[PDB]
This record gives sequence, C-alpha cells and structure tokens, in this order.
Amino acid sequence: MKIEEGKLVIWINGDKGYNGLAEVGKKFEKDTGIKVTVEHPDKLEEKFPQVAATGDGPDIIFWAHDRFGGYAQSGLLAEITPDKAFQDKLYPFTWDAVRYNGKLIAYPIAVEALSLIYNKDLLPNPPKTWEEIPALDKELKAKGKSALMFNLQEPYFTWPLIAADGGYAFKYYDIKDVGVDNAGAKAGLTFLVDLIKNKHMNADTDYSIAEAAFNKGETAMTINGPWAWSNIDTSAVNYGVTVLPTFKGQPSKPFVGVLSAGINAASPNKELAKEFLENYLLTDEGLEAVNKDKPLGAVALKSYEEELAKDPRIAATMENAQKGEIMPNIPQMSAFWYAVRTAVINAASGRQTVDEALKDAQTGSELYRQSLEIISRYLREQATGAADTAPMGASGATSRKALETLRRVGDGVQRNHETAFQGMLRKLDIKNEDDVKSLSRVMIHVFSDGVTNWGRIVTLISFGAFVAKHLKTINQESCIEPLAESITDVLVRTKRDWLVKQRGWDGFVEFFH
Ligand SMILES: CCc1sc2ncnc(N[C@H](C)C(=O)O)c2c1-c1ccc2[nH]ccc2c1
Ligand SMILES: OC[C@H]1O[C@H](O[C@H]2[C@H](O)[C@@H](O)[C@@H](O)O[C@@H]2CO)[C@H](O)[C@@H](O)[C@@H]1O
Ligand code: NA
Repeated sequence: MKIEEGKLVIWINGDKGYNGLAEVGKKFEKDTGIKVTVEHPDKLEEKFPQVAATGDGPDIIFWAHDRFGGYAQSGLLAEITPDKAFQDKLYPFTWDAVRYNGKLIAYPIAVEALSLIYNKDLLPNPPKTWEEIPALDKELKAKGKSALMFNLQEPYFTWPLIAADGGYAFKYYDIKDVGVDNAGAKAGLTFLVDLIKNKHMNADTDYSIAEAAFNKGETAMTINGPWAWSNIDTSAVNYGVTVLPTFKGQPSKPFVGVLSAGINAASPNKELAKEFLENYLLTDEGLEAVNKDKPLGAVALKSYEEELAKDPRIAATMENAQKGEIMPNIPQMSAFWYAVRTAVINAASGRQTVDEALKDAQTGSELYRQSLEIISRYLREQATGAADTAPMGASGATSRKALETLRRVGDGVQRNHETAFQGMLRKLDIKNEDDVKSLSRVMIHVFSDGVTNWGRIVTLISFGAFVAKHLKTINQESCIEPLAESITDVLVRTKRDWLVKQRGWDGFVEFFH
C-alpha cells in the first residue's frame, strides 16, 4: 500500500505557517521517534483527491473545510472520533464546519475570513463603500499610487463583492437553488469589471503581484486573510485591518473558511495522525508555533482564541466573518469554484461579458445535480415502469424537457441495442451494490474510448437503464440510485468542459430537437 508506515507526511498550502507546523512536527519526533515531513505542493487541493483515490498521498491534509465533503464522499477521509473532553476544547461551530453526513471528517484548526487591509500612511480613512473607490484611485494616481490591488485569479477574493447585493452559491443547503447568475451577482461582478475597464485595476493581477504592490507601498489597499499579515509586518508598511467596503449599501459577504486537517483513509498511520493533531497541534503551544509563522486567524481552540481575540486584526476578521457566510462543504463545491474562477477571469479579461460568464458558471455549478436528476429519474422510471411524481424545482423546465428528450431518443437506443446489452450484462456479474462500484471502471473506460457526442451519452445512459431494469427484476432496487450516481460521475468528471460548451442539458434538448 502506497503510504509509508511509521512516519507522517502532511500537506498544507504554501500561504500558511508550514515552517511553524514543521516545528510542531519536530516536537512530535522528539517525544515519539516519528519523523514528520511537511510539504506545500502546488495545487494540493486538486492533487489530493487524485492521489488519495489510489491509496497514495499525505497522511494529513490541511485545507479549508469546503473541499472536505467531496473528499469524504469519495471515501478519501478517515472518520475522526475525538472523545467528549477533546470536543469541548474547540468551538462547536468549528466542529459544525467539518461535519458531513452526520460524521466528523476532519479536525478544525482556525477560522479565516478576508478583510480590507490598508496602508495607514497613504489612506488614514479607508473607504466605507466600493462605489467611492474609483474617485479614490484617481486621487491616488496623481501621486503615483493606486487604491486597491488584490488577487483576481482566485474567485475567493472577488466573492465578497459578488455576494454583497445578493449573489449566492447554494441557498441555506438547497443544492437546487444556485445564485451565481442572479441580479446581485451580476451587479457585483459588473462593478469589478468596470474597475478594470476604467484602469483602476488590472485583470492580470495575481496573489504575488498584489502582495508585492501592497508591501512595497504602491497600492493603498488589498484584500487578504490573516496568513498575509506576517509578510506585511516584515515590509514595515503601517497597516490596518478593517471591515470590507459596502456595495449598494450592503456589506461585502466573504465566504468564511475553517482551516481543517483531515486524515487520509489510506494512511496506515491514523493513530499517529490523531495523536499528532489532538495532542501536539491543537494545543496552545502547537497553535502558537503555527500562528507565529503565519497568523491562523481565529483559532478553534478556546483556550488560545481567548488570548488572540484581543488583537484588533482578529476582531476585524471576525467582524467580516459575521457579515459573511460559512462555506458549504458539499461535494459540488469544487465544481462551483472551478466555474466561478473561470467566469471571473473571463469577465475581467473581456473574453466573455458578465452575463455570458455568469451563465456558464451557473451551468457548471448546477451540472452534477441537474445530470443526476435526469439520469436517476430515467433509470428509476425505466426500471419500475412508472414516472416519479415529484416536481422538479423552480429551475427545472430544463430537467423536464431533457427527460422528455431522453425518453424519446433513449427508447430507440435500448430497443436497437437490446441484444448487445443483454450480452454485455451477462458477461458482467452485476448482482449487488459491490458490483456497481466495479462497473464504473468498465463504463468510464468504454465511454472514454469512443468519440464525445450526445448519441454516445444516450447510449451510456440507456445501458444504465437496461441495468436498472435488471436490478429491479432481482430485488436490488436499492442499487439503482448508486448506479445513477456512478454514471453521473463518469459523465460529468470526464465531459464537464464539453458539457458546459454545449450549454449543458439545454444543448442536448437542442441537438435532438
Ligand atoms: C460498459 C457498457 C457500455 S457503456 C457505453 N457507453 C457508450 N456507448 C456504448 N456502446 C456503443 C455501442 C458505443 O460504444 O457507441 C457503451 C457500452 C456498451 C454496451 C454494450 C456493448 N456491446 C458491444 C459494445 C458495447 C458497449
Ligand atoms: O478561490 C477559490 C478557492 O477559495 C478558497 O481557498 C482559499 C483558502 O480557503 C484560503 O485558506 C487561502 O488559502 O486562499 C485560498 C484562495 O486562493 C477555498 O477554500 C478553495 O476551496 C477554493 O478553490
Ligand atoms: Na494554489
């Protein structure tokens, strides 16, 4: 099994206090003889699910809590079971952030929210509104400075503004209700785009560029989290940390993250990982070592948070946090961020209009759920002979028309392939939920081998329906939902970009109209 026993490998993002974490690791080694390696791989949040699915990767992964539901759904995390006395050492709301399907899937570390960071020597009174920024930038440009620079390549940083006037990810979670392309989101992202068009900001600005400009005194404000304050301390900029500006009179609403540590389900060192996280890291001295390297924010550990809470920068962080919302941890968060990242980048660069960009983001964010709705309904009605009577939601005319198209087209595909499907089904031993796991390997492989088009997607789904009929016949109707989920995963994981390019299921209805 790929992960080595008797050592701990930890992954944490490169903007965090990884040298402090490695000090905690040295302490552990001194008491236990177990060496701890801390690494900060690029794109770790994307790499983890790839490697862990093979039984490889780090023993411990640190990331905000939003990615952890996806990893837990995929079976990539160990359930953690801290006892009552340990649970009571942390804030309950930090535990809530790492609860998925009623199980704790990670240890919470610290609460992170973005704030407005400003240079007090350039801007003694920071703007209370977004709307006053253009005028401020004009005033600053006369003196060779700019008003505001922040990372436009990661949507986390633009989210507070998108959300201010009513953008939202998933309504509180109703995965059916997505608010990425509503009027509020459009208003916020249009304001950003106008800043860029009026040369108050540059579309190419990334994390490093914005940090460098702020810490060199070139720009009067940035938007960043507590991890950033160490580099600003070293630069000797006189800075303040404050509430984000309002937009259309309403607060900026940052997405609040709880930095959390999960244990790899494939680790043979789970007991050492638990001992390290509970008895070395989540202690006053452990968190202090980390926080001294790069500030964590509002830590989850009550004893130590009471000391940090007196710092005005933490107060500001918590003020922004209360105006914001805790991120969801559901599995489609990954897709939501991918869609939104592209929409912001393309709207900023002018490759797409705001309307265009947010439409595509809404399609991408809704794709898994919409696909599972169609596929699960078609498989279940095929298997049983009766349609599901529940409505689709308020966003569900697309689901409905896609199901109707699928019935029409799929009737013929199953009819014409009945002999071939009967043959393929016989080769396979599909008798219970264990077997369906295997099918995913087969179905991915077979599906990916050929060309990408709607006809072949209909054939994949049609075979799924043929299997569902068989499942029902042998009293394994409970396997139909897992089959539908597995087909949906295959389809959206391998064809997401192609699907969004087609306008999702509306494209399907169009192709076969
Ligand atoms: C694992 C079962 C799947 S998934 C799938 N996805 C798209 N298309 C498929 N079949 C067509 C003919 C295609 O490739 O266009 C299949 C088959 C499938 C099913 C039965 C068969 N008999 C011979 C070959 C074959 C293939
Ligand atoms: O930009 C989308 C991105 O947002 C959040 O990632 C944050 C992270 O939480 C912070 O700890 C800090 O590292 O900056 C990151 C943004 O660059 C989400 O947690 C992440 O899943 C998402 O992709
Ligand atoms: Na990164």
